Amino acid sequence: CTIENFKREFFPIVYLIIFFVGVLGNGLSIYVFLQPYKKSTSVNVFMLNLAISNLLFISTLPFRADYYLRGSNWIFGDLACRIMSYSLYVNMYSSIYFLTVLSVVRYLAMVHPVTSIRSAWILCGIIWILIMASSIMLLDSSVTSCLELNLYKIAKLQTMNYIALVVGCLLPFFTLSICYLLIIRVLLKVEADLEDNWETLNDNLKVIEKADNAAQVKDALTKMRAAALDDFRHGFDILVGQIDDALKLANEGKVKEAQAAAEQLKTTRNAYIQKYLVSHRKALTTIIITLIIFFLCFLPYHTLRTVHLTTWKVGLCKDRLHKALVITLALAAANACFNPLLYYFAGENFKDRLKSALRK
Ligand SMILES: O=C(O)CCCN1C[C@@H](C(=O)O)Oc2c(NC(=O)c3ccc(OCCCCc4cc(F)ccc4Cl)cc3)cccc21
Ligand SMILES: CC(C)CCC[C@@H](C)[C@H]1CC[C@H]2[C@@H]3CC=C4C[C@@H](O)CC[C@]4(C)[C@H]3CC[C@]12C
Ligand SMILES: CCCCCCCC/C=C\CCCCCCCC(=O)OC[C@H](O)CO
Ligand SMILES: CCCCCCCC/C=C\CCCCCCCC(=O)O
Ligand SMILES: CCCCCCCC/C=C\CCCCCCCC(=O)O
Repeated sequence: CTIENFKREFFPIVYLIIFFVGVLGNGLSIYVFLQPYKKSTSVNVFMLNLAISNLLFISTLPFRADYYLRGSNWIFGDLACRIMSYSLYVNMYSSIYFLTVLSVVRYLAMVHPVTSIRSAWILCGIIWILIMASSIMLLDSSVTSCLELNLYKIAKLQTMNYIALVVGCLLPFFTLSICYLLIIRVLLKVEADLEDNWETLNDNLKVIEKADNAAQVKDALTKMRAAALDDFRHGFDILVGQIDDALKLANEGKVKEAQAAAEQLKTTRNAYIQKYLVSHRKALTTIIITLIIFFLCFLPYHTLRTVHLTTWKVGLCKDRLHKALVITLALAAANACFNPLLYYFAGENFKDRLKSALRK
C-alpha cells in the first residue's frame, strides 16, 4: 500500500522534529518549574506533571523513528514494542486530563470561591494511576510489525476506542467547552463592573479637579470612598486609604493640596483593576490555547481513528483516509512539544522565571 511508503518518509521526519523541539521545551520548562518561586500556585504542579509526561513520551520517538527508517521493521523486543503503545496512550490521555484540570483550576482562580499544592499532587497522582491502570492491557504478557494495526488487535481496539473516545477525549472536551463558556461569562461581568468603578472614580476626580471650595471636594472624596468599598485586593485597598488622607486635608481647608492629592489617585485604582483582571485574562488565554490544542491535536485524530477502526479490512489499502489518520496521529504526538506554548504564554510569570533561571 502507498500509505506505507508515505509513513516511511513522513514519520521519521515529524517524530524526530517533535523529539528535538520537545526535549528542549520540556527540559527547559521542567527546569523552570523545579526552581523556587515564592508566589507559585497549584498551576505549577499540573504544568509540571504535563511536562514530565510529555518528556517521557518524547523519549520514545527516536525508537518509532527507527522503526520507519528500517522499512517498518521493529528490531527491539516485544516489551519495548508494548511500551511504545503504553507510553503513547498514557501520555495522550494524561495530557488531555491535566489540560482539562488546568483550565478548570484557572477558572476557579478567577472566581475563587483554592487548590493547594499537596492537593494538586494528589489529584495528579489519581489521574496518573487511573490512566496507567486503564492502559495496562497494552502491556500483555506481530512484534516485527510493532506499530501497525493488524487483524488480531482490531477487535480489542474497537472496544478500547469506544471508551477512550468517550471518557478520555469527548468528556474532557465537553468540560473545556463549559469552562470556556463560564470564563467568558465571568470576564465580561467583572470587566463591566471594573469599568463602572473606574468611571465613578473618574467622575468624582473630575468634580474635585474643578471644585469651588473645600466642602465640595470633601463631598466628592466621600463619594469616592463609597465607590472604593465594593485576588491581592490592592494591598488591602491602598487607594481607599490615600483617599482618607486627602479627606483629612479637605476637612482642614487645604483645597489646593487636596486636589493635588486626588489627581495622583487616578492611577492607584486601575492598579487594583488590573491586579484582578489579569487573572481573568490568564484564564481566557489558557482556555483559548487549550481549545486550539484539542481542535488541532486530538479531535481530528479521534474522529479519523474511529472511522479507520470501523471501516478496516485486511485486503484494502484505504489510502486517503489512512493518510489523514497518519497526519492527525502526528498532530496528536506533536502536542507533547506544543504544551510549553501554554507554559510560556499562560504560566505563572513564566517568562520572568525563565530569565531568572538562565541568568548566570
Ligand atoms: O500507523 C498507522 O498506520 C496508523 C495507526 C494504526 N494504529 C496503530 C494502533 C497501535 O496502537 O498500535 O492503534 C490504532 C488505533 N487505536 C485505537 O483506536 C485505540 C483506542 C483506545 C486505546 O486505549 C488505550 C488505553 C486507554 C485508557 C483510557 C484512558 C482514558 F483517559 C479514558 C479511558 C481509557 Cl479506556 C488505544 C488505541 C486505531 C486505529 C489505528 C491504529
Ligand atoms: C466550544 C464551543 C462549543 C463553545 C460554544 C459557543 C457558545 C454556545 C457559547 C460560547 C460563549 C457562551 C456565552 C457566554 C456568555 C453568556 C452570558 C450569560 O449570562 C448567558 C449565556 C451566554 C450568552 C453564553 C451562551 C453560550 C455561548 C455563546
Ligand atoms: C531514558 C528515559 C528518559 C526519561 C527522562 C526522565 C523524565 C524525568 C525528568 C525529570 C523528573 C523531574 C522530577 C520532578 C519531581 C517533582 C516533585 C518535586 O520535586 O516537587 C516539585 C515542586 O518543586 C514542588 O511541587
Ligand atoms: C515545530 C515542530 C512541529 C512538528 C509538527 C509535526 C506535525 C506535522 C503535521 C502536519 C504536517 C503536514 C504535512 C503533510 C505533507 C503531505 C505530503 C503528501 O501529501 O504527500
Ligand atoms: C534530571 C533528569 C535527567 C534526565 C534528562 C532529562 C532532561 C532534564 C530535565 C530536567 C532536569 C532538571 C534538573 C534538576 C533540577 C533540580 C531542581 C533544582 O534545581 O532545585
